[PDB]
Amino acid sequence: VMYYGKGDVFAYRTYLKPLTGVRTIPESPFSGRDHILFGVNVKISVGGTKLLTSFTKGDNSLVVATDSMKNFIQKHLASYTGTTIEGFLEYVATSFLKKYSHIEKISLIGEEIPFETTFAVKNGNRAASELVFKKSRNEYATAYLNMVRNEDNTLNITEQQSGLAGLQLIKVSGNSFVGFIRDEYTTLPEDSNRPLFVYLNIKWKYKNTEDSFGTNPENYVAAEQIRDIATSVFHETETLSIQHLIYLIGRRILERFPQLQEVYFESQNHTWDKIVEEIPESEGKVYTEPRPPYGFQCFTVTQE
Amino acid sequence: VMYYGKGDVFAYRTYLKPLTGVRTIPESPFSGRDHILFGVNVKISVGGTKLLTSFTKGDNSLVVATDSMKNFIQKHLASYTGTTIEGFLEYVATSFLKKYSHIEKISLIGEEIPFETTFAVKNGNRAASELVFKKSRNEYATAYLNMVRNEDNTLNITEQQSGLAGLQLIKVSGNSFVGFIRDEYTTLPEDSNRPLFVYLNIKWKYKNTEDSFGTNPENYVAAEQIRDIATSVFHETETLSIQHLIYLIGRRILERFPQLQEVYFESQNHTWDKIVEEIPESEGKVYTEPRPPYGFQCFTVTQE
Amino acid sequence: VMYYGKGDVFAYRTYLKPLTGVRTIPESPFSGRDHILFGVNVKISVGGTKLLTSFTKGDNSLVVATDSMKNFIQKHLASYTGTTIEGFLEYVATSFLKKYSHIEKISLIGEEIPFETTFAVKGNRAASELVFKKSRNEYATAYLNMVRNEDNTLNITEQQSGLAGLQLIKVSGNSFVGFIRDEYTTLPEDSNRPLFVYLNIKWKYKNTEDSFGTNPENYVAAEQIRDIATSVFHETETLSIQHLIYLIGRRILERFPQLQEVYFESQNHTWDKIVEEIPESEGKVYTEPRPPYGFQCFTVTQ
Amino acid sequence: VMYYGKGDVFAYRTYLKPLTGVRTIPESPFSGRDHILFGVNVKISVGGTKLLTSFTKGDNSLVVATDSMKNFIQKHLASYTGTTIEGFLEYVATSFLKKYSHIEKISLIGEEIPFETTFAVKGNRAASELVFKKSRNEYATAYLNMVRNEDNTLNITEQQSGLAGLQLIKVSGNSFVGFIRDEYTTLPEDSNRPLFVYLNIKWKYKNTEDSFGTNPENYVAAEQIRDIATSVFHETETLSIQHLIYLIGRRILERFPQLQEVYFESQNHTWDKIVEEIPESEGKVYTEPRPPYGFQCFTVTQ
Ligand SMILES: O=c1[nH]c(=O)c2nn[nH]c2[nH]1
Ligand SMILES: O=c1[nH]c(=O)c2nn[nH]c2[nH]1
Ligand SMILES: O=c1[nH]c(=O)c2nn[nH]c2[nH]1
Ligand SMILES: O=c1[nH]c(=O)c2nn[nH]c2[nH]1
Repeated sequence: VMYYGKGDVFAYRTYLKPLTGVRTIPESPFSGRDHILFGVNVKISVGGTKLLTSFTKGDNSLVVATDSMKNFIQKHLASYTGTTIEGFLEYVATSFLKKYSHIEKISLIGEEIPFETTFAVKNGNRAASELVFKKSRNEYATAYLNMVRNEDNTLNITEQQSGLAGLQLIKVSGNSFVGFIRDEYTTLPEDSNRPLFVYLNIKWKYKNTEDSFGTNPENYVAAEQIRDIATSVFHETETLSIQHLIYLIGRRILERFPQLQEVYFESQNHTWDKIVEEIPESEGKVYTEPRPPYGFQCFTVTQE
Repeated sequence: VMYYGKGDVFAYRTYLKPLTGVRTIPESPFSGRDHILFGVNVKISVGGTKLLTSFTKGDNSLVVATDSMKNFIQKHLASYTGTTIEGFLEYVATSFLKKYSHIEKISLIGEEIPFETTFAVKNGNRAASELVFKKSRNEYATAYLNMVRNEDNTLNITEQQSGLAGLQLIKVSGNSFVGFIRDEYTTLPEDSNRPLFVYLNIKWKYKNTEDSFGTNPENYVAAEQIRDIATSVFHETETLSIQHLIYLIGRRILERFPQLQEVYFESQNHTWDKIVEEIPESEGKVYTEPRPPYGFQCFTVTQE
Repeated sequence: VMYYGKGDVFAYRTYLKPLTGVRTIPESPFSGRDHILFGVNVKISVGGTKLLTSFTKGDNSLVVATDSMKNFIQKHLASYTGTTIEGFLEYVATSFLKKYSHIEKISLIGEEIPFETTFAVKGNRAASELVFKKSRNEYATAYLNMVRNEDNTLNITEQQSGLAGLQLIKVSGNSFVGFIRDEYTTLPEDSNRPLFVYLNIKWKYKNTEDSFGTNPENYVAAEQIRDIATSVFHETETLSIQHLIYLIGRRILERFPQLQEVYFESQNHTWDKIVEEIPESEGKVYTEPRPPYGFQCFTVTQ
Repeated sequence: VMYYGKGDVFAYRTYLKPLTGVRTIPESPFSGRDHILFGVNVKISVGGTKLLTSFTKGDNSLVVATDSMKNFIQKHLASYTGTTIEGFLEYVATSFLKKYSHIEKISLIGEEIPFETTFAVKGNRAASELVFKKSRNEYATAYLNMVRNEDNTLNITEQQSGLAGLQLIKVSGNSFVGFIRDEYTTLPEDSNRPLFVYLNIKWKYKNTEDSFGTNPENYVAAEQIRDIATSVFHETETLSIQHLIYLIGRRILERFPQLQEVYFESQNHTWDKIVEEIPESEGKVYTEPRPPYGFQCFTVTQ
């Protein structure tokens, strides 16, 4: 292994070209992105056999300073004329390999820094502000791209993946976990109605990488729409386990987006412990935080 | 000083009585709370001279175990028939002093664990789910209460405060910071148009503590409404500093809510560093995260 | 309330004047600080009635920029000729009030950023004078409040030193029994628990000048306080955290008669026991509890 | 991809069999572990084609509950008769595959929860056998993957030990010069910087059984790796982080010929210099940089 790079390259751009012309799905009102504020946290990794002596000999002649990579990324956000994080990464990657001919491979991660709208009164009505936004620490979109330089100096994308990270959903009823193995290691009671709390990280891969860029936006798959599929399927489903749930979410995603090749889930179980089961004259209960150990699932659904 | 207690007492209640009948303000659509899910993180502190020997002699005869306080809090959330965190704290406090006659003082903090609604398709339309909610790590409501037992065994509230914590707002334009002291310690340039980014913690105190409880809900001041005042005033104001902004927010709060005695602000400055000032054929710019040192302000506005 | 300031002012200085000549105590090997690397995280807050219109009118005429406060602190760390965080806070506070006549009050917090020695071979193995390890464990703290009086004199109104983030577990020799059992009590009595405490310990001096280090025989080092706490924890068959922190405070006040008080903020993080008995062993297995934690706050006075 | 499991399985055992008889090296005083307190945080992941219908149909018939995996790990820590996290992972993995015939693959991570000795007076000052300090600094790690073959035999396919979270700063004797200067370069060359690195160091054995501790002469302790890194950092006039980690890896492989490779994940956290020159002193003042950090990933092979 031989790579080096720069992480936590925060970059905030105002007035990026808006994303419009997307194709809708029943589960989601998503219709585009205004891009008054477009925030991204980028990580860049680069490799190439010509870098060996920077490790073995202390020779920095072919070292692009990691600080310079930060400058590169931030200056390219200013010149980017596209509309997606996925497209931004392609722009940075192609540009970097063109600039630095001794680099053979580049890997990029971009994570959305999401902002929400806020209310303001002006001119007699209350409406969403075009100026004031709220920083969100909830779920966020992600993108990943790897690009290589070939022997003939052409550049190729070798892997692309988009995602939604940090979605935390609790369904208060309509979930069971029963029928699992009861042996000398089992102390978990069967539960026919639990308040399932899942953390979800959902990643998708396109059949055609061009569709990830937003250039023909009707082919773009938006993290917002993926979120809304997840919440809809969770609601609709009498869940039998998290495994059961995430397969159903993945199937719905692939049905709604035939341009996707596969969808990958990282889920965690954070369901609360029950403290009070019955409340007089109420359907309510009281729960509390569990001990730290958490269940998790890793699972891919493919169009095949 | 002599106190002991329990922190991080998480408690989640389903189907609390809903909060309705509130009085509206222009800056906010807030009209109540459904309370399908009501989450609170409670901290309890207790004191009393009768506790001295638990420290000086190792005598636990009068020690309520901190673990038992956790049970007390969680069981009282199940029996609580009110509609606010402020009212819950009063219920816990009164109940605890009634149970434990050698305790002279109790202090409670309750912090909302907020959940947001999600979309689901069912029966032919998409609508907000009554079952699936999204855990939010953004701003949250707070409450504080201190209660004492007097010589005649009556109980009195000695301080009450409500709040909104963790509000993070960025206004992209329409802010200046100019005209400050320029001396041998000054390297900050004057800026006539900066993207001010503030973190805000806003706390209010009522003229009449009864108004905090929700029993006559038209007198309750909701953290949601306070949030919306903050965003509205930020939008409306050509800010001259954070100090300037927070005074204006506080004045608007006291004007909208004449039942409040005062409002207290803890603000922090997290404004980004500018990297690209001019983008061809655009009003956009690029910014990045600053170094760690952050400005802060602490400021009270009173009805007087 | 009306103040403003700057937080997370990190400042790292190399080769501060060494802290030497400290009175050593039985519990601790501490005898000074080399100060090859001196790291502090400073928070400054200032007030004055003349600041009112910066809030009420947007008038920045009398605003020292918080960014400039950052520069002030970092440049004063470069010119500081003393040997403690406590003395550094006094230097900053006096300098700031002397510079800015419209400021009536200043409050400072300084938190050590601690670095530990590491081994190098140079031959034989010894502590390096160049390579240090950044520690995210316990750290020293200092607090100072200073005011300008009506007669233009300056006065320290509050001073407090401390040790923060000490996390100690004693595997045996601790009990928690005899507490109230009623409808809300589910906790079992335990005659031998592995008490795990977090400790924040703060102390005040009878004479504020003893905090500065200028006469090092009267300086109380956070390193010595740590080693008193572990020594007392070891020696004591504890009956509660309450019981332990009282005895730690008594020992501190006995070792350091120049101190007026010691204040504790403790938390309980004791593990849940999962396996009570292991064939042919003294040992047991435990695991992390649910999040709710007990805490205690207590002052011992000289 | 199809697996599931349990993370943050904390398990604390008292009086594990001590690790003794380790080969000591010049760079490190390490000679074993008392194991009065042994803490590990375990993550388990399992797979098998027979798990498919638990996803596709909601059939829990063949689901070992993740909660039960937690119980499995904690109870096996109570019955473990060995002396390392690496050997504990092997015990859990073999036991789990022997118990659950429908599981084809298991992957384990174990992370040390480290505890440091403290002083007590008992008389004279000495290390306590009862009171320990929880450390949030560097910690040992272990990784193991085991599979069931077509012929029902079990095989370790992957094993890796490590040291995580080592944060080291060298105040002088580091340079970063000679790198590419073009339209995107603003970083100044620096012939004497206080290089601050975070290090995660991982190693693989030629023979997986040397990882278990069963013959302690062949065991490579994370404590020894730490002290090699600080020793090499001290000795080296570094020319980059790249240059440093290569030399640390070379030294590790020379000291431990039983190792097949060492892998590094490094990050740069060097401070920004604020004051270049201090009257009549060697010293300087620095402060924390903006968030973006450099990193390096590199493998050295025996
Ligand atoms: O949904 C669940 N899947 C699981 O595998 C599991 N194990 N314990 N609880 C669980 N819940
Ligand atoms: O709004 C601000 N207030 C301040 O006091 C300040 N100081 N630096 N920047 C600042 N911005
Ligand atoms: O030392 C303790 N003090 C307490 O007050 C307490 N309550 N539960 N456990 C406890 N342990
Ligand atoms: O050691 C370093 N290696 C690098 O690649 C680098 N880039 N900026 N600073 C650096 N320091």
